[PDB]
Amino acid sequence: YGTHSHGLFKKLGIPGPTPLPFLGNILSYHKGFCMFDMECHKKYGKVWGFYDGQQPVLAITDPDMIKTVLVKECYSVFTNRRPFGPVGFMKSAISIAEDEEWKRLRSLLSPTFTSGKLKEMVPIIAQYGDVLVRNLRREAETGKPVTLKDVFGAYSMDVITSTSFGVNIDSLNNPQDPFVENTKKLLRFDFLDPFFLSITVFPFLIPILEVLNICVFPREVTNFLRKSVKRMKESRLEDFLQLMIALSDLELVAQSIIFIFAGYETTSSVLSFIMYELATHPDVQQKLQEEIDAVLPNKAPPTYDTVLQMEYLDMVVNETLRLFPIAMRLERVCKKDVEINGMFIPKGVVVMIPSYALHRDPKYWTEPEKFLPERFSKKNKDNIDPYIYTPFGSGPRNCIGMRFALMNMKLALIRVLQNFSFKPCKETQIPLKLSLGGLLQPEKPVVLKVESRDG
Ligand code: HEM
Ligand SMILES: CC(C)(C(=O)c1cccnc1)c1cccnc1
Repeated sequence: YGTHSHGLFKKLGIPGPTPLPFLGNILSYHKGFCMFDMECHKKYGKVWGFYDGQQPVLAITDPDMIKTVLVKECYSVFTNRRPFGPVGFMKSAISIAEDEEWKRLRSLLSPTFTSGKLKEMVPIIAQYGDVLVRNLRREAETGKPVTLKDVFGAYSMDVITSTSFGVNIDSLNNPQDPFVENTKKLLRFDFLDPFFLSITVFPFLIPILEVLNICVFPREVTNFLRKSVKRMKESRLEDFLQLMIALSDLELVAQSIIFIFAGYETTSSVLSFIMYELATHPDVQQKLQEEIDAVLPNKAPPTYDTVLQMEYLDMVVNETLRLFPIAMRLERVCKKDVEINGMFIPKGVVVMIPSYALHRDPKYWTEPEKFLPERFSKKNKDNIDPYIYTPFGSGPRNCIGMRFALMNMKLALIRVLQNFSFKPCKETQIPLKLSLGGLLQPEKPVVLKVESRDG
């Protein structure tokens, strides 16, 4: 048949686009995720409904409901995310753990992310602020446009190794065949490439793949890491890794893989967006570059706290994310039958939350296409609704590495700005771009001219 749930958002009354027999609505994804989420916002109003193959997906918007699913019933009903491809042992990674397994793993690794262990960690990261700048000499010193994610990938990689395991290398070009090479390969998934597009229409295909040990995390890489943490529990007997020292032994390898997975590519992608918004906005760059020099007496190493008080930095961050919430949705699975401010939702239904849309809904933002931080200064800062600006989600299952991500990103900008300036040039294609893949990302990679500030 192929149309199981296709008559749920007529009969229950929710509006929406109308499915084809086996595909449902996936053909809308040629725009990518965002655009379909917008277009439907305009169209079917404040709540709507659609089918990813025959998985029925319900969008929401009113913050009151958002909160009731994202914070409130959160343990009761609405705890797991949607399952995806064959996951194998990464089944026990915290982002993919469900229900009580998740509750266990959460409050356990929470301690690992407490500020404290973070300020304990900043010195390590600072270290790769210098390394990043030294090797950005030889991109400027060679006066040729500069591909940013190439330089920020190595920075993430460098910070990802050290914080996660201890291994302290300058992958940043240079020693680029140790260990860099597995991590280099842990790339975020494109849920619009033909593999997952298949699996969505063919959910029954997943258990099949399960058996053939086919797994969505490249086994080459998982094997390697699984034996690297082997090597180390041992060696050390005579850092997130050590930090984790019931929590299972071979569960630890799942988390630390996931910590790399989430951290590596998102950090370098956001970072290079920021440096896109400080070209053709040298006016923001200035307020910041100056803001910096004032907190950091002409070149001075950033500290944990020098960071937290730089809240024009903190402003450029938040607005950059406003535009580019890398997880263009938060998405939660309805445990069971439940009603949420008069709207009722049946078991097995995906409750979705169009973050990137919301983050441009002319209702909570104005001239909402504009890069302009002053939304995030006090006087604008705290009028806008927490369940609308959700770039790390909200409620128990938010980004457990939020502060860390933010710490580490700022930490990088400071050392960068406080030495350099970033202006357009050839290929710095000024419109903006934006992939029609299922990853939120440029399309053409952002490349800039980088002129040294006296050096
Ligand atoms: C670039 C900055 C980052 C962004 C925007 C981001 C975004 C997110 C979002 C939106 C979620 C889901 C939130 C929700 O369901 O409400 C999430 C979950 C998660 N993030 Fe991040 N993340 C970032 C950096 C990091 C890094 C550095 C780590 C390293 C530990 C990390 C680890 C995780 C984990 C483990 C989860 C799932 C935890 C759970 O589901 O209980 N993230 N992230
Ligand atoms: C993939 C992962 C782990 C994640 O849990 C996630 C990402 C987007 C939406 N929902 C969940 C993630 C990805 C990027 C940053 N943090 C976490």
